Amino acid sequence: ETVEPYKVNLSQDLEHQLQNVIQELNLEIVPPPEDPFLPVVLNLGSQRQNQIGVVPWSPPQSNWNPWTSSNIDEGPLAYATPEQISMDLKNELMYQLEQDHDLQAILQERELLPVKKFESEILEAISQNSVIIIRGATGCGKTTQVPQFILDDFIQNDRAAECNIVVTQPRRISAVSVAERVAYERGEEPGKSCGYSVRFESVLPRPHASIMFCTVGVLLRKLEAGIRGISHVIVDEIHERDINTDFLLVVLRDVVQAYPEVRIVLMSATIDTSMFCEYFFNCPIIEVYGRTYPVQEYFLEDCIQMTHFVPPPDANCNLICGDEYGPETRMSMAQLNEKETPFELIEALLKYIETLNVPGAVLVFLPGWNLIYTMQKHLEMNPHFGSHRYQILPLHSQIPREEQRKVFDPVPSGVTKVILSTNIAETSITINDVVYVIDSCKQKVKLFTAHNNMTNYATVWASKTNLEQRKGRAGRVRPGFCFHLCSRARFERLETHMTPEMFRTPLHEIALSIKLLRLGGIGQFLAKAIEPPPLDAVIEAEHTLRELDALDANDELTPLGRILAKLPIEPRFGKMMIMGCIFYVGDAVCTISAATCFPEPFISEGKRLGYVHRNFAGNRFSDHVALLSVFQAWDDARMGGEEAEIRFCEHKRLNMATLRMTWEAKVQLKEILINSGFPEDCLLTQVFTNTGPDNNLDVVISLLAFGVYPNVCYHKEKRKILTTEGRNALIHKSSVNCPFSSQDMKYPSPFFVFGEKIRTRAISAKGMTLVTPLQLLLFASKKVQSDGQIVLVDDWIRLQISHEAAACITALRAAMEALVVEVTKQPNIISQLDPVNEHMLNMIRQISRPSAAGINLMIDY
Ligand SMILES: Nc1ncnc2c1ncn2[C@@H]1O[C@H](COP(=O)(O)OP(=O)(O)O)[C@@H](O)[C@H]1O
Ligand SMILES: [Mg+2]
Repeated sequence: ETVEPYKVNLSQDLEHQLQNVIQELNLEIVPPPEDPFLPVVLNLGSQRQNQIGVVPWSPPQSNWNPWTSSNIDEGPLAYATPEQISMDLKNELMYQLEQDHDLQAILQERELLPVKKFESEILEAISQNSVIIIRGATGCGKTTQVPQFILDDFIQNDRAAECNIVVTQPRRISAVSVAERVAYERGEEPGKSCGYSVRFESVLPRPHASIMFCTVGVLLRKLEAGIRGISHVIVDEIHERDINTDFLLVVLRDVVQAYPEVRIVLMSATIDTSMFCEYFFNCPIIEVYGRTYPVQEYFLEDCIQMTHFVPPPDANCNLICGDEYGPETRMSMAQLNEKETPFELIEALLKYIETLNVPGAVLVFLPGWNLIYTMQKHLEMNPHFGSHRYQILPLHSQIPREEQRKVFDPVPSGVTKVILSTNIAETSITINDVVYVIDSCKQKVKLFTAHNNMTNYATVWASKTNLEQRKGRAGRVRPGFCFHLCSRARFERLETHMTPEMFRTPLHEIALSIKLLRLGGIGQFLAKAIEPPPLDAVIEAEHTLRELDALDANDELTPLGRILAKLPIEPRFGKMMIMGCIFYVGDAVCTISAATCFPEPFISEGKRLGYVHRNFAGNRFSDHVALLSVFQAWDDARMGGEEAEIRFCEHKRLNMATLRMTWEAKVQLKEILINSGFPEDCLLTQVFTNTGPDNNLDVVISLLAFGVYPNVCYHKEKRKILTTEGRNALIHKSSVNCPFSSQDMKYPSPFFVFGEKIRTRAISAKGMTLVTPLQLLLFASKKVQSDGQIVLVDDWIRLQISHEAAACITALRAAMEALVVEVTKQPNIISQLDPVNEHMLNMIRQISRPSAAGINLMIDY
């Protein structure tokens, strides 16, 4: 079935050098076996424990900026008394209201919002109780108004200086957009009374009488200092059950016991909030409601029948169909695959909607950007859905806020607004003048399985709660309609609620947070959660952090673990960054790491890459080198001003926003290493060639192999690769390593590390970089067994290599790990390392070279 052992052509000069270094370091060499039926394993090999602790809290004061977490000295507000600040801010606001007519008009829109009438009740509830829950339908105005109500209360009652609100949002798009919206509602830009703080981007508001919208991750990273100088904490959209939100509620519950002066406000959609109420000591529930219209529901049976639709040529619920429908309806529906969504039926539904002769927008719920793009392309093919008749606007996370705000804009009468949206438009935002809803009844979820390291962006069935919420979006302006694209049988076999993220998400990052914040045991703390995670996930987290040496045997945070907890990326990439610093390639490795948090900068449109994009790869057969190369080129082109940058990006077909955000992310990652004590000169930008000899890039590739482990694969032919599991898989179309057409690629090595192992119809390897066999042994393997002439790597691939070489390379890995520990104890030692460590690093540098494994990337053969 599987392939023969790969020939590894290693020179004796290098084989000796390896043995000499291992001699010099005096590392324990696992000797060869006597009989070849004895596979010998070449692999080689504290503070006191806590119990529990609470995050400290303190209220706002005048000489303290809670967003920058520092004193105010230089400014005039260092001495300024609270009363002065309060009165000045009040007078400023009063003057603005009487002068600005556009602001008056905006305030008048605010007063018509359903939540307005509950202003008094909400404010009293907050003042009387440490914790409250505000429950109400989506579109009432919980998110935008409640923080303002609270702030304007403190302003207008001459105590503006005692008000600092933190507002948490599950999404990045929400934290930014809400801040922009609230600012506009107060006649400001973000920076004055409102601000935002997400990962790798922030606009901090003023120190006094200010609202800070943020993601939960940002807030948690700041809590090691404490919740210093905050009057209110608003946790929004709790019903979505974001894992970080659920986690925060655990922390906040401990806070309100020890510090009952703080105010917590939980805000929720129309769901059963018993859980949350009971969790927070039977806190009050303030109900919020407004204008609602009855919405007529339809299902796939109904939709097919009234459109007379006919398609092309769990159990299948499209086979099941009641006998109060036509024979054509049964026959037609039975041809539809449930695992697909019927794009042509949606097209038909749009055409049916305009025969009703009632003008209004159509909100179409689709799982991900792919099915939005596919639906969008489908429509614009047909001339009927053109500029004269239709305004088709996509709404997902990965488009500029320029285009996102267009969904709220009105349209000329005669044109119908169609929004192709994700679940963002389910409970988090409310698009206006929506009369019709087409619902796919799907969700998009990350399902990660640790055993095989498989990522699945799975399209899954939504809950009854989801379908009811999506149905509710149609009836805010007038009686609406909702077209569910699931069978009436399927509806019955839907779960009532989605699985919360706490049940199905890796917990290693939350585990690091727990230890950073000194909240006690990982298992102990997560047991107190509203709905605790499964045991295996906790064990998996503990296992992951032990492998990295983030935790010691006592499960206490090591110096290395402290750095990984501070870095807002995957811990494994954090460690790779640290290794990069040791090798003086920290900038490149920080660039690689940053880019994992954002979309691909290449605008490929889901196709194979063209000439321009592939050239960036050089002769390295690497998507990561391509990334680094576009950053080198982009940074050069950016020298000549903003317009020169734009032209470069749209000439090279690059997403300029992605490159900018990634750069800024890199700067902040570097910032945190500097503070942790890493020297400046191991994090400098370093020019590199992607074609010629370059040992700096060699090391990056070696370090990349560590980061993405255990994503390794072996090329057979065309696009077929073998995974770690043993199963076969495809090269992703995006890759520079994907054959452009017929001409097969002559890879100098069959081994590739890669970013994601994606589950779809088949196993796909995305973001692929070629590595040599030596790099495989060094950084892209845990377990290796030698019989004398053949080596077995992680019980999936075999190599024909010297025993001594394999054991020496495995010893280097152990030596490097030992140094990483020593370095994290005292990071500044990389400035001047003793000769023996430099000898170890130099040998790894040599092993990272293509020529080390008898490869020459110059001669394409
Ligand atoms: N960017 C925006 N443009 C136009 N209207 C908006 C925008 N953001 C929010 N709104 C409107 O503000 C109102 C309240 O929305 P929001 O505060 O998000 O409600 P909730 O969180 O209670 O569901 C709604 O009518 C919504 O359409
Ligand atoms: Mg809301």
